[PDB]
Amino acid sequence: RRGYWGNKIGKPHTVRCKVTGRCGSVLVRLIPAPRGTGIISAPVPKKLLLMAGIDDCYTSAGGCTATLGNFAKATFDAISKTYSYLTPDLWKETVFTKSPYQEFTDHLVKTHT
RNA sequence: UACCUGGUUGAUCCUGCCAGUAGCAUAUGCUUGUCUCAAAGAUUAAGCCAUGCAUGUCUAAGUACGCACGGCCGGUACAGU
Repeated sequence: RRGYWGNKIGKPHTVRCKVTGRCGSVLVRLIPAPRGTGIISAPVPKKLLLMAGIDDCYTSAGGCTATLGNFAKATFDAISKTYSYLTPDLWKETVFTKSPYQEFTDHLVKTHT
């Protein structure tokens, strides 16, 4: 989930909110950034964030980032939390639409599992 | 540009320092066409010093008998310089 800096002009360029993600003494602090600053990070998370389409970000690390297996999994952990972070936009209540499992069950009553 | 990478082990995750990285100002090595700007015996010995120079000054208007120059003849405030 991508978001904006402090104002709108369409097409989100950065992270919605300031989030973290930890994997066994490594953590990352993805901080939002204004347009055109580029991704300011180490080489390892610069891969992931660039592929994500998050084109602007400030970061900072803490702990042993030498063992990169932790470092990248902790980045990926942070990138997950974006839709698991509650924002005032999402406060309006969902309509609880029926599941595809329910509606399309008619074709699956043959022998299908 | 709010950034990290290598090194303790058979292998893994930490703690931790060492090394790598960029700027700045002094010395030094090697090299060097053209253009502008210019810091420069402070670091150490506020150690010691040859020679040369670096503070003098007169307007119509303080004092002109320089045997100076000049004079158009002088002085009688008395010339001009």
